[PDB]
Amino acid sequence: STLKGQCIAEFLGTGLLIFFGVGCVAALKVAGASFGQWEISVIWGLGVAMAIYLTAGVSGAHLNPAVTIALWLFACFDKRKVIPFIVSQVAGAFCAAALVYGLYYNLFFDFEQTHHIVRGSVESVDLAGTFSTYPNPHINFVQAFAVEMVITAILMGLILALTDDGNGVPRGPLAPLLIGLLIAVIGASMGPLTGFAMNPARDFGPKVFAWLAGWGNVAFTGGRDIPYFLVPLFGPIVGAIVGAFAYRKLIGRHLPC
Amino acid sequence: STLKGQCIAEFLGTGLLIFFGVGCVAALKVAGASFGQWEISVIWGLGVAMAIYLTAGVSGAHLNPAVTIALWLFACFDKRKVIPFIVSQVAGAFCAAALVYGLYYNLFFDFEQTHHIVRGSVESVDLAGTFSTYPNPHINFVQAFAVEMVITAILMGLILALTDDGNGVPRGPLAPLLIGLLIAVIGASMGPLTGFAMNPARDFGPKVFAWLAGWGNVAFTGGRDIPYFLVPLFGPIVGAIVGAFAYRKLIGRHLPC
Amino acid sequence: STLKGQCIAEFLGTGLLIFFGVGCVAALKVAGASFGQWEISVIWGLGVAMAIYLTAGVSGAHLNPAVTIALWLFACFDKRKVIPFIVSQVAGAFCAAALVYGLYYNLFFDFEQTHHIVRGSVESVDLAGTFSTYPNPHINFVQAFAVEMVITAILMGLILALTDDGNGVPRGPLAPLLIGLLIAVIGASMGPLTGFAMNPARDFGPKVFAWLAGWGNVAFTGGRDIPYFLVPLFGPIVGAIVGAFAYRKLIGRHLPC
Amino acid sequence: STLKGQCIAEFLGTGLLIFFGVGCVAALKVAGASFGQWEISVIWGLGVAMAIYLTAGVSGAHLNPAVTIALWLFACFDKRKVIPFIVSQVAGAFCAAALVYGLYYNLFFDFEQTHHIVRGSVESVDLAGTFSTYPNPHINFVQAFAVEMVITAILMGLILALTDDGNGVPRGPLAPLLIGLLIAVIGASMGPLTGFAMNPARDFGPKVFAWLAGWGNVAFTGGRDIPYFLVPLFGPIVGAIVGAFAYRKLIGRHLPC
Repeated sequence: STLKGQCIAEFLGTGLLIFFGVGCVAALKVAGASFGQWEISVIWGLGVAMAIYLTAGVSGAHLNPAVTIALWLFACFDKRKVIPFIVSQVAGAFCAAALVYGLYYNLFFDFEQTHHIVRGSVESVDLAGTFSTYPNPHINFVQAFAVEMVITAILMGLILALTDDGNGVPRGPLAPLLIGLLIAVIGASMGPLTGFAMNPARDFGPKVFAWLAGWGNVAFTGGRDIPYFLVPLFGPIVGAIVGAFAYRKLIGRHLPC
Repeated sequence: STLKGQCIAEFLGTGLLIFFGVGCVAALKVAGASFGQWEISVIWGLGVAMAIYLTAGVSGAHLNPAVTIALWLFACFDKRKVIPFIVSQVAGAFCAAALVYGLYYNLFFDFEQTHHIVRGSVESVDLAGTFSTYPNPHINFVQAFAVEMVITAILMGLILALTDDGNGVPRGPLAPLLIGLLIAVIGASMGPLTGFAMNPARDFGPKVFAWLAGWGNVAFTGGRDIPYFLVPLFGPIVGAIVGAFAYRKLIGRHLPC
Repeated sequence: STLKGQCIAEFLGTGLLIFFGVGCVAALKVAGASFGQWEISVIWGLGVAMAIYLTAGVSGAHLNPAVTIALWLFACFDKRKVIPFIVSQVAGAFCAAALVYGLYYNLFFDFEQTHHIVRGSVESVDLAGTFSTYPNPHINFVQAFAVEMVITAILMGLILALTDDGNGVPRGPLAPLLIGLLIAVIGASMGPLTGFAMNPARDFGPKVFAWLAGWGNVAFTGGRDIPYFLVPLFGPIVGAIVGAFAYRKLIGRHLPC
Repeated sequence: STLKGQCIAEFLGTGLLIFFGVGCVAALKVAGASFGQWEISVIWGLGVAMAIYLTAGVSGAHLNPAVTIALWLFACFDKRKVIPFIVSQVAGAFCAAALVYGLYYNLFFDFEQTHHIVRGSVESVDLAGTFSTYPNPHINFVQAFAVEMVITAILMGLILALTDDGNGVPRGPLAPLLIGLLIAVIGASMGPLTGFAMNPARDFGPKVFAWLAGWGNVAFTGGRDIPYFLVPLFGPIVGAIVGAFAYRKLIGRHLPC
């Protein structure tokens, strides 16, 4: 497939997983749906598994800038398609957040009117957590960064263990379901800490939309002195690089390139 | 298989998925069972997956008028079997709703007696939601129509990605489980909005039964000025056509016909 | 395999599914565990799937007198092994109920002491529901019988659709998981009605143990004028025969014998 | 693979399953996450399934001293690699418990400050249950020992039924998912009794860490006159040996050695 077709798949695949994940969080927050921590995590995992299955044949189903960067550095992914893949992934997450917000538009404004929440204030960060992840109030910036690095390193280890070539997830039903199951257990055990972002596009995209939607600066900072948005922007990237290096050293599986 | 055998499978397959889905909603409403949003959605997805597996060999396991119409327009489905398939699907959903109502007959009347609900009134629409879907009170007709179009377009995209021929779901365990998993995540994220109908037969059939059972006109209108029953009647049909067109343009996979 | 080895597998397989199913109900009742209707049903389905996988190679993994009888009448199952299979299935369920009761012995007596429940009275039927199924208070004997016939007919239809020969469930992972998934959705939608017994051994076995354990006559009658134990004893048997006949007429798939 | 590579896989595989399992229990206890008994058990099962899949090719994916000992006695596992496997498994569980504690460090101390819990006292055993298992207050030492023996015998029976050689779990997706599903149903039905340890390393490792972390002697004794830590240390070992012997007698499947 050409670069244009590969970029469209990454745009659509990332948007698909954001549509399911953010939509279910919106249902729990403003629609009054009853969702447990395991239920929320299994929706994210199954949504990513479905997005991977529908895009693996075309673009390799990266849907993650951290995965794209690590595959370039520790596999056979071409460097010329790194930047277009990341922009497509970020744009897909931004567009899907707008779509979810449009469908839940009336329920969002009803929630603020009931609880007298003024959008853009510190108390509005809880409602801003529908689109992006925010840390537990008891953890700090360094603790939040460590969580993102660890969970993304585990995720990148499974991806490297599943790839046949060095380009991305192989075709078939086995690989997407394994990745989706890993995301579900990660979000159940480490989710209450940092929102198990594991994806720079999954967080930065919806964060930009929330800033445009009226939340303003608290969408990026999250109400903390140190802007929290750096944790999901670089934590997964460092974690994926660390996890990919560990796999290449403890196993060192051969690759075509 | 002949047309008569294919129509029987569509009648039975659609009835099977309504039996599981409506029965579980009845358990949550009048039987006091504890069910979450994810639990309700996963029951609908697994019920459809089982119905597809038991009917794929005979009739292709459409079980959806929107899927049948879209396959006729954008695949190799014959036009002569479009009308008999739709009537069989609608009749199967109507008959299964009567069966569920018969088994829960005593629990239904006990619920109305306890809460002094008069069947056929505006307050009885909540009990009428056991059989068919009704919108969130905060959303409007246009918003409800947009939800149905989006979710059915995603569902039709997966079906077109799984079909080997242009007639319906292929035989095997992989395709029904993928469709069932997609229905579960759709109902978890967009379910609290419009009941994730995605199926004109799943809604119109039980709606006709509820009108006969004593709910009257509120079974179709739902208590709104604009009759809500048009949203699940045509929303999925438009969504499936839109989703099928997008797949044929962004991918354009070859078909035997 | 010889008859002796086949009977041991049916004894162990039926005991395995009772151990998981009754144990989880005991956890919900006397151990204070939080379990939903979908959670209870999925435990029964997965337990049966595991029991089928461990016994399919030896005895065909019947684990159900209704399935054994229907396979004799509408498939190639030998009539000489019908009686020993049923006795092995009933004995396995009885022995597994005693094992679960032994492990939960202290928690059972603590529950009665706290709530002043005298074993053998009408109020003790709720605690007797740990081992066997009892009807919803609002349904009658005829309504309860109809529920058991319908759900067992659906279960027998899937089994006949999966068998390669006419002896039982084939080897492999596909068939047990399909049966387990069907049991889970059946118990979620029709479970709150009659306990989704679907198995004469699953009910009669533990019912005999509960009578020996001190519950007495209310273990069989359930507090009703008509003894409720006839519903799970013959309802599944009639339902399996009806469901097997429907499959042989609407499909008529060829069999070796 | 050499012994050094096999020991690294057992260290990492055991740490991976402890990271998911203990982390989710920490989320339920100190992070306020909503988790049911089935949800907790399915996280343990899926975490073990993922750990088995990532280590089966190298070391056979034992991740259990009871499984390692039983495979040595009733299969073709070499005796020279029994001790290094057990030490690697115990060290992996100890290290993973420290990692989970580090990530939840602030939430742990906040919980004690709110409830005035002094670490090392009898009331602190409830918080010490995050890392290791402790019995139900109504059961005794003998009852707790019987639970561990029974559940580990069932687990060892499935493992022996899945092994092609006599070294460990075979490669592929089927075997790890079957083991993970069995662990989930075991933890749902027998979990509220003894914490469904089934693994000497899963319990002893985190128990040693909890003693170092400040809980002291109550980490091992659990507040009982007879130290409870002997139940998960030897109960699974006896259960695995008993279960392996039963499989070799009731089936007697041939092995290469």
